[PDB]
Amino acid sequence: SDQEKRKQISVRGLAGVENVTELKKNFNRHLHFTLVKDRNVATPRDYYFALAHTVRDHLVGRWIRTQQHYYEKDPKRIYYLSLEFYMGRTLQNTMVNLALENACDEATYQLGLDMEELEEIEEDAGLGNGGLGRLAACFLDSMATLGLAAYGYGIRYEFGIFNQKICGGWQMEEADDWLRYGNPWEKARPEFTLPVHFYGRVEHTSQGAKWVDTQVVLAMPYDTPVPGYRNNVVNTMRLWSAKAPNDGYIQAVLDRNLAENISRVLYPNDNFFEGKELRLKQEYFVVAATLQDIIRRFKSSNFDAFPDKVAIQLNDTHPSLAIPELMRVLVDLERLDWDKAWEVTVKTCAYTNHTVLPEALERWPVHLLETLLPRHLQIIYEINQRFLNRVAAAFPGDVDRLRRMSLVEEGAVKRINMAHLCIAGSHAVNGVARIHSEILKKTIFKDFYELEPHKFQNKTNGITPRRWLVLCNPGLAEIIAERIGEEYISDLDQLRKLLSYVDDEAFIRDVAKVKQENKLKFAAYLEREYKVHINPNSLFDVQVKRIHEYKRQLLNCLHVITLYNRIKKEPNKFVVPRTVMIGGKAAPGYHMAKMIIKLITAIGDVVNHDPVVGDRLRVIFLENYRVSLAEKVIPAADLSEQISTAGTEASGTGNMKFMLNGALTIGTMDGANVEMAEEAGEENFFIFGMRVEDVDRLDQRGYNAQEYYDRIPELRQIIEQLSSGFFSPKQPDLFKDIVNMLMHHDRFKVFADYEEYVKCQERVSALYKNPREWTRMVIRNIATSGKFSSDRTIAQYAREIWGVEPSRQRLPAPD
Amino acid sequence: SDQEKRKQISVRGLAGVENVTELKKNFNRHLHFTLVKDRNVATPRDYYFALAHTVRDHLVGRWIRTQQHYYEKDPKRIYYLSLEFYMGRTLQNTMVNLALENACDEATYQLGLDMEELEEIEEDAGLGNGGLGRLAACFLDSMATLGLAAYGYGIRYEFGIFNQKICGGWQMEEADDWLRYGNPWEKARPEFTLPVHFYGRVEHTSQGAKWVDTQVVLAMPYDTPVPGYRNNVVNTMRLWSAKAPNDGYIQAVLDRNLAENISRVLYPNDNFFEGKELRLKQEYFVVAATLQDIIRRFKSSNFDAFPDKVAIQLNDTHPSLAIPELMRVLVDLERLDWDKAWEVTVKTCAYTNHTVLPEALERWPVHLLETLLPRHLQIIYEINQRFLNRVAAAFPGDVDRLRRMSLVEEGAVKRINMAHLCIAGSHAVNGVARIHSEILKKTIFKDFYELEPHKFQNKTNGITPRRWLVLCNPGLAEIIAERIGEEYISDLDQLRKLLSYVDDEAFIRDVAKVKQENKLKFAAYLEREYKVHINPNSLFDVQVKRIHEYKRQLLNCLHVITLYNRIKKEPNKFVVPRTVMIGGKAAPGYHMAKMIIKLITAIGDVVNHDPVVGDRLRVIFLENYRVSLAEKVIPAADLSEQISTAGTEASGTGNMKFMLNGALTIGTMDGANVEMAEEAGEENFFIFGMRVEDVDRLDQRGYNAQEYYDRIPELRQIIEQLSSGFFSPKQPDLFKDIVNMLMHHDRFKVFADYEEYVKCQERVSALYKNPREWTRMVIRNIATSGKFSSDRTIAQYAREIWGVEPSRQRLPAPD
Ligand SMILES: O=C(N[C@@H](Cc1ccc(F)cc1)C(=O)N1CCC(O)CC1)c1cc2cc(Cl)ccc2[nH]1
Ligand SMILES: O=C(N[C@@H](Cc1ccc(F)cc1)C(=O)N1CCC(O)CC1)c1cc2cc(Cl)ccc2[nH]1
Ligand SMILES: *Cc1c(COP(=O)(O)O)cnc(C)c1O
Ligand SMILES: *Cc1c(COP(=O)(O)O)cnc(C)c1O
Ligand SMILES: OC[C@H]1O[C@H](O)[C@H](O)[C@@H](O)[C@@H]1O
Ligand SMILES: OC[C@H]1O[C@H](O)[C@H](O)[C@@H](O)[C@@H]1O
Repeated sequence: SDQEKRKQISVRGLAGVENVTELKKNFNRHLHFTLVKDRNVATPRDYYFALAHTVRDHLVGRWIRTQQHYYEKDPKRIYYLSLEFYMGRTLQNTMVNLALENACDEATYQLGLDMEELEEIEEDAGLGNGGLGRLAACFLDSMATLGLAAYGYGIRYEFGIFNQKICGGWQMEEADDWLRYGNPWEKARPEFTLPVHFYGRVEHTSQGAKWVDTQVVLAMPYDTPVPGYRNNVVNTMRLWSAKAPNDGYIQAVLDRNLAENISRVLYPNDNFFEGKELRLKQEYFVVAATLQDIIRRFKSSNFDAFPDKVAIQLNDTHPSLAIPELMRVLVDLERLDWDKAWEVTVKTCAYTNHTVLPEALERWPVHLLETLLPRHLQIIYEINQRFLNRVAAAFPGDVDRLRRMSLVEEGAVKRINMAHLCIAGSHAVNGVARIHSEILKKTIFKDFYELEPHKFQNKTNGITPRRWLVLCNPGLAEIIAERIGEEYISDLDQLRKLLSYVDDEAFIRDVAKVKQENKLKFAAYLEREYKVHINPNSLFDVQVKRIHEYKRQLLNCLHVITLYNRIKKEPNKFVVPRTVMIGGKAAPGYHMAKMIIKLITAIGDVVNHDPVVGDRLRVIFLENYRVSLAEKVIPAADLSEQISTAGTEASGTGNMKFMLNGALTIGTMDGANVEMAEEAGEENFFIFGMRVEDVDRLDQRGYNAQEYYDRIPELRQIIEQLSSGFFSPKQPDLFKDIVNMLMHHDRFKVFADYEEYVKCQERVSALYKNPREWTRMVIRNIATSGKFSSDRTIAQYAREIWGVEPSRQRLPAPD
Repeated sequence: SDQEKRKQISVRGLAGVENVTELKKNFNRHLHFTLVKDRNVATPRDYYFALAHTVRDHLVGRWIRTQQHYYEKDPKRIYYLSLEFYMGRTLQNTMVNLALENACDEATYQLGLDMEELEEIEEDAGLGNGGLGRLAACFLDSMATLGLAAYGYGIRYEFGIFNQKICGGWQMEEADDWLRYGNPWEKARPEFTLPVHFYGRVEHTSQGAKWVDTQVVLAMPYDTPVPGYRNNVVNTMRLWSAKAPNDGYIQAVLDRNLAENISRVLYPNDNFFEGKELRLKQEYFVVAATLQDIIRRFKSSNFDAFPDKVAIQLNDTHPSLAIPELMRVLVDLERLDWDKAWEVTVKTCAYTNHTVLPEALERWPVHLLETLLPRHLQIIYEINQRFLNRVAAAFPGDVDRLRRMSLVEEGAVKRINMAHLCIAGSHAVNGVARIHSEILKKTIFKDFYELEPHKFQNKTNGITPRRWLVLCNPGLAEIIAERIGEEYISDLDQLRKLLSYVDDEAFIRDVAKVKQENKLKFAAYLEREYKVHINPNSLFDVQVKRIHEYKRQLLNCLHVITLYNRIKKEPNKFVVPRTVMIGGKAAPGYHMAKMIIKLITAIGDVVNHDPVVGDRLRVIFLENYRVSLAEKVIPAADLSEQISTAGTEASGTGNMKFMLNGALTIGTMDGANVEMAEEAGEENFFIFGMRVEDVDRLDQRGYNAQEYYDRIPELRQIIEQLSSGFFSPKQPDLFKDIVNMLMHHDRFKVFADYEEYVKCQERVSALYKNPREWTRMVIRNIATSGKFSSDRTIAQYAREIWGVEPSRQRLPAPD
């Protein structure tokens, strides 16, 4: 067989040029050949798929080319391990990064179809809970845009974050069957399935330890392409799916599902640790399969050069088993000596911390680890012993420090502190905001910082400007481009140039206009899909994020109730109208969080139907908050609420989204809020409340909520209203749990920041009364948000942690 | 929006002409765009998929057109309900019916690929157990070829018939993960999902009965196209998949699998009834979803015309719940009166019986029916009461007949006789071979025949000549075409013309040559994938079918052991060399059937390694017998074994496959064997053993195997060898169960036909010694097999049962 004949098999002239004529042809081809529909039975969903497939074709030509390029060039490869990847919709984002948006628009118009209507049909890819998952998605976009040889590795959950329904004011969870109609963006690779072992036992042979009598679960990869911004670079996100091996009969076949349950559903916990066996299996699963893939890719073009060609970033402690698993492979399978293996491991792994809340920290009981992963538990003990020996050498006689630094936590239930394991086996450990990274060195990891100061870094979070500006706010992106060009899209610092238009009356008018249109649009979307009338001329007060006590949605609730009581007291007095919007999902077993949602809706029940309040105050709970809803509500927001208790929000990222889209911020000196105020100037920020140091003082002396209740009349009245059943007539004591918590067991001191919060809210209302000055402060914000682009964050990881150089060099097009 | 613009959305000029240039282009497009592979990483499996997708495109253009045609013309529609559809591979069959085989061959050659190698990569679609399932597949092909508006409705099992492995001579079952790499021939239709109810209870309202508090399981359809032979007609096979509805949290999501288990696996029972709940659910599932689809299609272009536009064929009693379900819908939902509903039902349904073995008959316990389908059990009782009233009117005072005809079978465990239910609610009941249909009227359904003689018919089975001749035996099809043309392919009766070449020396040489090549090929396939050396010059004695006592593979075993003992007795005597091949799967819990397989391999262990036997005798057990293996071994067979006990094989179809491909038959006067001998002339058939009437005599007086053991020395010796451990040295009494069964509990009288069988086998050996006369008898067989084409069978169903006229009119091509 002449092998020169197989040279015809090329992607050289396939998709055709990116003009309207070829696009319509392919749209048609896909509608008929791919979907087996005709113009008579086709529905809008079918038309949406035909378009997705048409765009996908252009995406694939570049995908194949990018991977060929990396094979030829062999760059250092970056592996981002995360159990979450909150991707959202992919159609629009693909059209924009490939510059096909226009042609697709024209091509769909000539066919008698409306592209915007089609885009709304796409299901959100919700394989994440919130901030942690979305950050991974932003980073993927940025790494592609910066031309890095990066791969995202995670789990392909069959069911992502649940869909939230509100019944009688309460949250109801519904499985998110996001694959029901299929996913055109993923490419299954059954041919690359790998084995993952569980349970079993350890045997010691003359030449080493052997992990035997193990149960096997296969890991099947699904690849999703991730396009960079107009540089023709398409990277890969590989998600693993669990499959049972082929080795009563009927029962035996039905029991296969048991093994496939590993990748069935995403744990809906945000910043909270649940030590369930299934979760541990998910963690080892993603890790074991990923590392095998990494080693084989490494051997296909000894291990001394491993750290030079491989960088493994651990997103939180979820994939922390990668450290002992890498040791297991190198020592048990590759037979390297312990010390060389360890050196390679530390040089390859880096760890990112995302929270300081103690209940969010993973501490796995050893009895669970010894039955499920016996060999890893042995390796962990060894790692521990050698690490503790170093400690003892650096701090002789300090037996207390040894106890505190141990990877093994004593107590009735022995547990492994995964955070300690990550610090010990990583060459770098980073926080996600300046204040958070400092807190890590000053508090929780102080002992580790003293032993190895060089390991601790900071990498302030960011968001991608493509999805969080160009995509969700085309109007804003339009008027900004009409003055400074399109170069900011991949270089956000250029937004700085906008400071020269702070005084231009044309610009001021435009910014205010884009926002009004965004608000008009959002108000329409609300009446259409959730029938209710909000006044588009009111101030849009928005707080959207996962429901959590530390995020203090309750502090927000206290404010709106204060506003209501005020109006009722002096009904004929003028107040700046407000539409307070709060949305977010609560973890299913988080009782307090679910009670907070009920409180929010109970408040709206009273406020929204009080005739004397009128159109002056509306409280709305946005149900099913997700990436696609964030893209709608954020560009329409005037005020962004970032009011977590100082020292609790590691960074936050939603705050940055609001800053980039023309909303002013009211928040505490927490996480990235500190750096945002720093960039825009504290005078262009609505800061309030305790600083981290004040919180420490209060803690030292003791928090007594009663003091505030006794000293603040307005607060007393609110609490009295809550306990009396004012907001729950048929059930007088429905909120007894919330009240009791605020009064006697509030770890986040809501009452302590109440007074400052309200006063601050008053200044917000004062400034909104003056349109031109409000819009001018907004411009001072948008103009200095450049530092919060994920491209900046990634550039820093690359250079300071991974040892690779970014690049905006575009690759050639398929043809 | 101008709706005239949407006229551009057409299949009018898509696939391009069927020439080599366009095919290569599409092959390439699919390899890259569809599979995301390039010529560097692509494997033969990838190349196979690129080709399948290329061929699929041509198949889809016609599919859309055919369905448009039926919409416009609105023919009477035929619905074939079956729980099995043994389809086998689809690539080659599609290329042949579309006449693309050649272009595909040339196009793949110019790309440096070999098409035959690619075809072998396709997985068999094994959604059937054997004869019953394969008949449904043959019928689908025939109905399409005869231009009937027919739809096959079944279940999309995730795992079909298990893969058979032989370990130490024993059968081992391995799940058949046939969807692992995907199925390019199916088109999922999530948009057409329908609800199916289970359990619940019946409430009586003033206006009727209501089935309430039911558990719901969704039914998602997957469509597979079925192309007719070169007539551009593409029909549909719709298979249902079970999906849970979207309404601890983690556990709740994991428990969804419970509902999806309904379509997880095919029960591997052939001609045997297992009353398990899961199986009953599968039966109602396919029925409830199918009938809903049928009603909606009916209303989209009152019920008095239902029987004029709808025909529902029940393949065995598996889908028998269609009768009470149709009544439930018409009476409970559509609110028709009982009598009108009943008339419509009987006029719409027809039932086909496939076996008389009592243990194969479905008799569901009422306690299972009342808890799972309470409303259907009520309807069944009502049907029963009104049917029994008719009986009482026609045969006054005959209380015994009333007991025998009842749909409800008394006893400790009350049961519903589904066969009786089908006869009562169908306008037609048919057997599958002349002798079988007569047995139905004479024995098991005698009471029903006496009440309604007009209901009973016969429809002798057939096989499709496309797959069973053109596809598997191109050489034979070639030489046949070179003398009489290609018109026989869709008109098998024309094979008759071949009787004029019985004396032509050229033809005789050719037929013998095609067979030798087929044998040479099969011998090569055996050494390559199952390393073992058979002599291609020996007589190929083949018996392939499911292992069953009534099929008497044991009678075959007795013969080969006799042959072995004979050789050993007179080693230097000449015998016609033979390669005895036996293959087939045994149901997992069928102990005796699994013991028979072990016996067969034990026999080969001794015979195949006896140096004095040499190349004169080889016993081979063909593992994992399936549709694709049948296509290989059948064309290479010389002698076809169809030796079931007279009166037990309803028809058989494998017998017809062997007849069409040049093998002579040695069998009993059973099932279709009777009609085959009738067509070829009994002198061209090797018939032997008891006739049905002889079996009855023996039964009347009593079967005593000892008599034969006492009177036949050769038989004694065999039994003595078996009990002594001659064939099982390390385990002397391993076959004690088989021996005991043959001696004291043989329901199929193996010993009674032993003597006649051996004598007959001797005549087979005598004729093979004379090549020219052997080949001339073969020609007399091939030439009269025309009557056994499924096109003939379907034509008869259409005209005599469905009321529709066949047609070979070709539809226009897509363009
Ligand atoms: O899914 C894709 N192609 C099909 C091509 C296809 C379709 C049916 C089939 F049977 C085999 C292959 C496929 O490989 N899978 C379909 C689902 C199946 O279970 C596994 C394979 C796909 C191509 C592609 C290109 C890009 Cl750029 C992005 C996502 C993509 N997905
Ligand atoms: O499978 C086909 N097309 C894809 C086209 C496609 C691919 C990916 C996707 F997300 C949506 C649609 C599809 O509709 N399914 C893929 C698997 C998914 O789970 C359900 C839909 C298909 C077209 C076709 C035409 C013919 Cl003639 C025969 C079989 C066929 N199958
Ligand atoms: C950005 C984002 C988050 C993170 O928001 P924070 O306010 O930082 O907690 C959570 N959910 C969604 C859907 C997001 O888009
Ligand atoms: C034709 C066929 C059958 C039916 O064979 P019989 O000898 O009639 O029992 C069974 N299995 C397969 C794979 C077939 O092709
Ligand atoms: O690091 C991304 C996100 O991780 C977690 O969600 C933290 O709670 C949040 O502060 C941070 O912004
Ligand atoms: O009807 C098709 C087939 O059904 C069953 O398998 C019967 O056992 C067989 O005799 C018949 O040929």
